[PDB]
Amino acid sequence: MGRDEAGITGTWYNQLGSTFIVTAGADGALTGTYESAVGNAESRYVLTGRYDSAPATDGSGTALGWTVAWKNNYRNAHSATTWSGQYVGGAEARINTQWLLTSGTTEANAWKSTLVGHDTFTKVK
Amino acid sequence: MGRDEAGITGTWYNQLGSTFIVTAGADGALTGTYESAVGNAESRYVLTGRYDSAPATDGSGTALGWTVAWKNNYRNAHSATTWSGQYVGGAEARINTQWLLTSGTTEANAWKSTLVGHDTFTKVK
Amino acid sequence: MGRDEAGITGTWYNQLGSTFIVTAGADGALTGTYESAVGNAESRYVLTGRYDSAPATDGSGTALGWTVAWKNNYRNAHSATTWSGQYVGGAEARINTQWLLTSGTTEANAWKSTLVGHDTFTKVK
Amino acid sequence: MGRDEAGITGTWYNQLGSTFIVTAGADGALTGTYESAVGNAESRYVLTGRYDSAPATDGSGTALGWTVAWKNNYRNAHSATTWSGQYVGGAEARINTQWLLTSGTTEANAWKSTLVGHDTFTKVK
Ligand SMILES: O=C(CCCC[C@@H]1SC[C@@H]2NC(=O)N[C@@H]21)NCCCN(CCc1ccccn1)CCc1ccccn1
Ligand SMILES: O=C(CCCC[C@@H]1SC[C@@H]2NC(=O)N[C@@H]21)NCCCN(CCc1ccccn1)CCc1ccccn1
Ligand SMILES: O=C(CCCC[C@@H]1SC[C@@H]2NC(=O)N[C@@H]21)NCCCN(CCc1ccccn1)CCc1ccccn1
Ligand SMILES: O=C(CCCC[C@@H]1SC[C@@H]2NC(=O)N[C@@H]21)NCCCN(CCc1ccccn1)CCc1ccccn1
Ligand SMILES: [Cu+2]
Ligand SMILES: [Cu+2]
Ligand SMILES: [Cu+2]
Ligand SMILES: [Cu+2]
Ligand SMILES: [Cu+2]
Ligand SMILES: [Cu+2]
Ligand SMILES: [Cu+2]
Ligand SMILES: [Cu+2]
Repeated sequence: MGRDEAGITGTWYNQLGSTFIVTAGADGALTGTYESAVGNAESRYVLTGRYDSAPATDGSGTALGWTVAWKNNYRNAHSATTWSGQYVGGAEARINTQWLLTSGTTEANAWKSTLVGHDTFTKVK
Repeated sequence: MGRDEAGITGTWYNQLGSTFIVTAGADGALTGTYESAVGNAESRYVLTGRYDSAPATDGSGTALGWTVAWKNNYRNAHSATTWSGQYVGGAEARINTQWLLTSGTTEANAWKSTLVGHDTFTKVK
Repeated sequence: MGRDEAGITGTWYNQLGSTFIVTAGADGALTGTYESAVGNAESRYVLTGRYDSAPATDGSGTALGWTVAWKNNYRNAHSATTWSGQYVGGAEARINTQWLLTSGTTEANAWKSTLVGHDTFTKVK
Repeated sequence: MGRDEAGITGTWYNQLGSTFIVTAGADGALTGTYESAVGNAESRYVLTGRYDSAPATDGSGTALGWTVAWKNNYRNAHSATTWSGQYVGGAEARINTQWLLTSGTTEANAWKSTLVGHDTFTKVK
């Protein structure tokens, strides 16, 4: 199994009130659903990603990332967000991320296609 | 099937000489392998992502993203890259991306954990 | 004078323990010094930037940005950081930023030239 | 004088057709005007920044950054862009940048306050 397979698997909440439900596979797979508290989004969206299943043992975090395309049976916001970050274990486990949200645009509007931000996920709240 | 399922599926090359091999699913899934021409990487790595399988019909691109965790049977660079961008069809199809590469770090080094960059993928070269 | 000229001018501290000393001009100028608690840096470095001297009056923040080139009389880290963000007034005034740190590189290493991160500045601590 | 003071000073054009007019000071100062071909912008805006006035001599680029607040006598877009990048000399001199465009927002909209992108500047076109 992945070193932090058990630590990552479960339900996570970020500072916006969004909910990230993920299962970590022994190989490095991440699968689950994402529910955003903000934006052009309703209910759950499929997510898939990857994590380092054998991280360093020197106190470093565990690198990971995942993607949501903002289309489900209710809405399509013609956009995708990728979160890139690291999982930090301990009494107050966290996933610290930065993210890129690209919207499909015309070529004329490509310069304003991508938002950047940062989300911190915790196991409570 | 996804509107650009056929357009996205296949082999892609970026400006660094890296190779991105992907299969787009009818639902929005992306699966494949990534081979980086630079960095602490050798051979192919698993990737997984998502794309908008029903994009706008007004000339906008198709939003997508995917993740590579840089661990395979040869190396582990304790890091993950996510690419966020859009697919643009036509005679010269392109996937235009920006990316975030997060390395697992100690808490003291978290401020320098994440590189940002941009890759353009084409079907030739 | 700028609407938040008085609110921005002064000494600010971020979550790393760095110190940002700035004077806002009536026109939109920002001038001052930056002292980083981390990285290849010692003592104060010149900074210069710009802010919106007539922001919206609807409760929106005040957009601003500034640059430090990491050369002073003690060290040269061959790099520059730009912070882009917004000033938020009130009892707990804050400057919320994201930043890009580019190092001079060879062309072969340009893909790993730029770190991205986020700093929050407060008037205390 | 700065090692690339003469190389940086002058008029630069990016891929959008915007015009960047800058003077590099011997100390590391950058001053000038920016005219954007896209967005909520008309005519010239003040810019100020910093560059490494004594870069490495090993073939590395020269790190630099600058800021524009998008207010002038014609318009105010309540936003600021910072470009962070490096100057590369030679027959085809370039300034390769990534940028962050933050708009003043309410706290509820802060998650969508910042665009990210990349501009390449050349001395022709
Ligand atoms: O909301 C979405 C899907 C939801 C995205 C939620 C984000 S993921 C990062 C973060 N962490 C989180 O938990 N939740 C947020 N996708 C289109 C994102 C359109 N713009 C902004 C929102 C909006 C809502 C309605 C109408 C127009 N926009 C993108 C910014 C932009 C740039 C240029 C022109 C227009 N818009
Ligand atoms: O190379 C990797 C895996 C390969 C990543 C390849 C990138 S994906 C984005 C881009 N598009 C592409 O096709 N290919 C590149 N992951 C660790 C990335 C360590 N640093 C830089 C490289 C390195 C190689 C050897 C020793 C040290 N580093 C990250 C930057 C950093 C910050 C602070 C301290 C140290 N390093
Ligand atoms: O430290 C600096 C100057 C200090 C920068 C301080 C940052 S500004 C953003 C943040 N907010 C803050 O208050 N403080 C920090 N500039 C070179 C930054 C070299 N790398 C990482 C540090 C380092 C220290 C010693 C030896 C090597 N690196 C950049 C990452 C990288 C990528 C690839 C290869 C190598 N390094
Ligand atoms: O245009 C501006 C000023 C011009 C900025 C020009 C950019 S600098 C980076 C790049 N290189 C360049 O040479 N030129 C461009 N500042 C507000 C930028 C508002 N949004 C997008 C544009 C817009 C125009 C009219 C009405 C609404 N927007 C920001 C994206 C966003 C996110 C969420 C909600 C709404 N908008
Ligand atoms: Cu190891
Ligand atoms: Cu806008
Ligand atoms: Cu639609
Ligand atoms: Cu370094
Ligand atoms: Cu206004
Ligand atoms: Cu490295
Ligand atoms: Cu040197
Ligand atoms: Cu929008």
